[PDB]
Amino acid sequence: HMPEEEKAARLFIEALEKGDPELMRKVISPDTKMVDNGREFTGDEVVEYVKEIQKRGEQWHLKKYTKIGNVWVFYVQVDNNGQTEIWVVVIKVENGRIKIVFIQTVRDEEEAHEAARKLAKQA
Repeated sequence: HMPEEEKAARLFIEALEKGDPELMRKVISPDTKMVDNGREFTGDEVVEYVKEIQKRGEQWHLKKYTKIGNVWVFYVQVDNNGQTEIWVVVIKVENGRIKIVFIQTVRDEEEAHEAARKLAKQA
């Protein structure tokens, strides 16, 4: 039902939702780039990132997502120890693997849409 491109991106989010590094390993490639609020990760660093989520006990929940051009935009609720934020996650898949992921934290669903537009245009 879901195309491979969508499956890939969706799996990336699933990994974070479940804090599952092995799941993440399956989706990324040595040149996969992720930028989390300015901080760049590459390759295995992204898997290590997922290990940190789990360790921290951080809870990622997907609210909804959409396709803008050739990038995927996910809106995720993130929780750490009695505090809740919306994070925007923009993914570009190339040849069935994650090329580039942009993550940014935002303070309302309106600024979410703004960041999504902005980050999409960079991906």
